[PDB]
Amino acid sequence: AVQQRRSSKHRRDKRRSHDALTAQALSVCQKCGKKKLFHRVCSCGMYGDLRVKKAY
Amino acid sequence: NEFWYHHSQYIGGIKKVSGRDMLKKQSDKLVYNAVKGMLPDNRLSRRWITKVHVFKGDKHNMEAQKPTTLNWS
Amino acid sequence: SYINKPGKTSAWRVMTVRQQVSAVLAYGKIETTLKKAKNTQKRLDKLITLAKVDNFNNRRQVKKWLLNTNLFDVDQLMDHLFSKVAPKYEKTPGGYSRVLKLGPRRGDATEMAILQLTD
Amino acid sequence: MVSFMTRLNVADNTGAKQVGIIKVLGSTRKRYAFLGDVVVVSVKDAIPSGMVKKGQVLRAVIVRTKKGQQRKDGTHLKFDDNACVLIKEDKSPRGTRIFGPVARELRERGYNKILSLAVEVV
Amino acid sequence: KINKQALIDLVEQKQLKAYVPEFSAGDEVNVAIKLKEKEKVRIQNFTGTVLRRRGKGISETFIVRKTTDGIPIEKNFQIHNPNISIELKRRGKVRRAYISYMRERSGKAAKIKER
Amino acid sequence: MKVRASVKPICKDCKIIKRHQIVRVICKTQKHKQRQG
Amino acid sequence: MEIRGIFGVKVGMSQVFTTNNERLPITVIYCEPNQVAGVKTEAKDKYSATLLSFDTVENKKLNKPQQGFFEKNNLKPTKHLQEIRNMTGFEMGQQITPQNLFQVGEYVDVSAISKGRGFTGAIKRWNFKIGPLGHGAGYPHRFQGSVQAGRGGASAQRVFKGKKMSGHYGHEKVTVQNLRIVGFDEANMLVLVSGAIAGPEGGVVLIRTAKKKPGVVKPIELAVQTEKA
RNA sequence: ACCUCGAUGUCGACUCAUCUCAUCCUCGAGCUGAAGCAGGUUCGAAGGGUUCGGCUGUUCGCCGAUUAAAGAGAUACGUGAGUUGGGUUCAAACCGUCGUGAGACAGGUUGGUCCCUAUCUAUUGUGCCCGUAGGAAGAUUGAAGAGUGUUGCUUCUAGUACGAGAGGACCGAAGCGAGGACACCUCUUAUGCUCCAGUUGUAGCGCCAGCUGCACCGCUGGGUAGUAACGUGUCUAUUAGAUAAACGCUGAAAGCAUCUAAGUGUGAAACUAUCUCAAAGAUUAAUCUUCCCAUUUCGCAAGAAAGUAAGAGCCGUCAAAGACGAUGACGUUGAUAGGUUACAGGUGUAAGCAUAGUGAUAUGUUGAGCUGAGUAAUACUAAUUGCUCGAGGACU
RNA sequence: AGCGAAAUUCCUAGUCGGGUAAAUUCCGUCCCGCUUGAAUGGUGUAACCAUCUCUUGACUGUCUCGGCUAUAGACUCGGUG
Repeated sequence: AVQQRRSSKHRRDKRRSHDALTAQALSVCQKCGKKKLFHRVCSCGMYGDLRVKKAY
Repeated sequence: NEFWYHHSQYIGGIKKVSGRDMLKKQSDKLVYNAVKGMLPDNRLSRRWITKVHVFKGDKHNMEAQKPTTLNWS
Repeated sequence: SYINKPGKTSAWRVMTVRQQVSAVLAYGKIETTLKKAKNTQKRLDKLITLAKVDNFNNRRQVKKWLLNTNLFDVDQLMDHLFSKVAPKYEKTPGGYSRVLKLGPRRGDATEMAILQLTD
Repeated sequence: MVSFMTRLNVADNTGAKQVGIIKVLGSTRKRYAFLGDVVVVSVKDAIPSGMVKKGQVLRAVIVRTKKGQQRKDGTHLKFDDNACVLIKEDKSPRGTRIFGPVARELRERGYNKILSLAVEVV
Repeated sequence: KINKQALIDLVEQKQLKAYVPEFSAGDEVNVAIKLKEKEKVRIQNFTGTVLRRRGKGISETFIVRKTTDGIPIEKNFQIHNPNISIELKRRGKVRRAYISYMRERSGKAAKIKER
Repeated sequence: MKVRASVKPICKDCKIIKRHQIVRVICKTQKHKQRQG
Repeated sequence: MEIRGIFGVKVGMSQVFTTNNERLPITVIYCEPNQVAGVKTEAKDKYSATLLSFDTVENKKLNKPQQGFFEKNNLKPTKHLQEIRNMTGFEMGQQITPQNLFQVGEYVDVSAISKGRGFTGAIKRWNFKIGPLGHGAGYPHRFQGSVQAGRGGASAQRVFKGKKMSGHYGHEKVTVQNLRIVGFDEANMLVLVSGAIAGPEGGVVLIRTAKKKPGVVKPIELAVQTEKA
């Protein structure tokens, strides 16, 4: 439908208080120092030191 | 004469309880609602009513709080 | 609504899966979507464990599952798989390919993955 | 499964071709013509050489179900057609000699005459 | 945590029959029904062509197509049904587990068998 | 049993009572037993 | 009281032949021997219930607080713990079996968790009915209809609470009353339950002594075949 | 002619049904000019249920066909931000009539007439945060309660009671169980478009066998786990308390009778329940237990700094969850999941190798070929070397 | 003359048969004619209406009774919004 009365600006801010994403993971890479994500590849090209990607 | 009649937002189970039936299941909400019947709808209404700790026995859980032993308060 | 972009239809999905498995057989590794990468790994493992016989029967059967690409066509991918890809990894019970998770996409932040062939 | 006005077959010497369900009698609002229950049907096509003609409302006992139901016995209760016997307003059909398999679930309400009027019981 | 998904057949093995085949449906089988009649206890056979071959244990069903008194009957008979004896009679030349070209034949004829 | 707004002797012996705040006439014969008097 | 409870994991649905040469719909549930973590009285923790611990597994992913709970109640590490409501039996540290809790074919009540379907509307939850849609059906084609209760303040000016609107279907515990027990198998610690009981291929099942037909028993046990190859 | 025309969307239907019970039934008895087998009235009773269609368009109104029951009404003569315009009647036209006419009939008919991205609230589930009253950790007495809370059929009983006599059973027991709610995919099926097996070709893999992109899954058949009914399985009933209508016993008033007035009772699906339950955001923020520490030291105590030494979470193979998050099994330590063996289950004796059939096709290769969802073993792979939340018992 | 409740007629849900299991809507016919009725035509129209009133069959999910498979999606993530 459509709204009768406008949702407030502060009501909008309070409603949008839970649109943000959830927390993420952190992982230490032993060979190439970086705080990457869990079961992801770092910018150094390695998932947990398996050289599986290029430099970029 | 005085039964106890209640109807929340739920429908189809309108609660009508006799005096002897109240003694079988629950008795604290009796005095709870009786006292809250003298409380205006405000911020501390349901906060004022919790100060009326309704018990069916002579003891209470707040004996460690130094209760004033008296009668008819 | 009515007629518009078809999208990911079942026929299109299976054709894309065939194209991706042919691409991972030709180029070796493929950077694609994680859900597509895992299906491609599954099909590649099935093809590797099917091609250990190296007979015309598997040629005809896999003929319905490979789609030609830039480098390799269907019957050249046949010989490629039957010669080097399948026998190289048959020494182990499974694990003919590995999928690893990558970062998101620039414009659409799509979680991607990389699929490689290994023992 | 047979439902309201789901035309079903007649397999006895009655003089009618097709019968359509009008209601189900027995318990309250059965709404499904299963084996073991007598139903009321209407005839929209009937030869004038029998004792029943077009336009009348008769009764039938369904004895064969094409899709059928999962019978408690162990084998899926299944026939080759949704077949019934157009009865003469009782447990017995209008035919003097009954041909074809007869439902074994009819015993919950009777209908023993359909079985006893035939040499075999399937 | 731990899963087995093998007890599905185990519940059925306590009284599983030893026949329990897995073949190409389309054969001709006769199944007998022991009618414990008051007089002349009867063994009423129920013969017909197989149509579908399904079953995950004691639920190994198969459809038998008979015709009695001009009325046909396709019964989804269970192999392990008590008071039911099941035997396999004819193994015809069949390339499927669901055929219908055997159902469009006429009388006074015969079918070829597998070579 | 019944419903009325006044109860009077109906039969030869139809006594008038006040049962559950309801004035009634009840006879030794079960016929003449009304309510709501 | 009369409430005797057993737990298990449903490995799916099957079939088997019961007495009188009749087949019954069979849900197959594996049962692990239980051990009671507590008997809570109406004056102990204010509730009458029996907390049983089952599914003995490795302690790598368990709670050390739960481990000590087991120890001070003389138990072993278990994956699952559950309180049956309205009971005072099952003395602490007892390995219970369904043989002493039920009969082979007695009437019981079985609770089970439905297969997860996510947020499925009330039409598939409460099994509404739809009439004929011939000669036009409007812009939509599926809806549960009206919840009208007053417009303005005349009768309700609201929607009656408990209205059957779109929600969650599946993964909701359901109790079927007075169903007979098909078969036990203490060699493999397995149970067969009659009817079409809830549970995915991996769901859980609780069996309790019936409260309307506790002692009523009729045979649906395993039926020997009169013709075995 | 009023709150309402600087509008207050209505007829009817489908669905959702709820409610008061001046009751249809069930449940219960009285009264009975009730002969019995069954019951006429009455109330208690909202607790549940309380027909399908052809036809005026439609439930309803005619007719046919149903059970113990197919309710007395409101919810804007319920419904329309859930649906429809069905006909009067739209924009057009006809038919009989009228008006010389625009046109009209408290006349009939066809063409043909309804928007909603839900802000809150009402409401169904899942959430983040915090409190969750030491962290974590399991479970609930409970606060506002709702749903099944409906119930028949068959047989014996028994030709005995009741009538008198034909008549003639409820009563007692048993099974089947119909709406409603509940769920399952086990049998069956529909599907299963990552399975197999046939199929007409375009067009091809240079060609042909085999198939290929495609042709409504290209066609349709069976079909993995399946999902759902096209199917299965349940239950209501009964009951405890107190009552109602009802029947009362002593028994007064009224020295006697006599349900209430003091005593002594039953009684219904009606109230709580009894069949099913669980919720402390119940801020009424709760109780118990457990692992941990409480290591001398610092908010209108977060027991400060060593804020774990205990636990959980992040994330992945995934679903057991699930709108999405969350939640949960397993995490190189492993069967938690993917792939391999066997394959479960299913398709259904692949193909050529040579022959038979002249040929479609088949045969030693064959229950092999295969299984996408799935199964027991299988590190072969994935789940990380990993990181985060995370205690000194708050306040009494 | 002819006509009929006929797109039509308060009485009228006309009536008879048929259609329809079921018929006020429909056909033929008798016709309670505010009101038929003769080129505002009475009136059958074989053929047919991109209109209609009703019945029905091969045939189908329109339905008794809906269900699964794939999706553009919606739910989620990202860009604009």
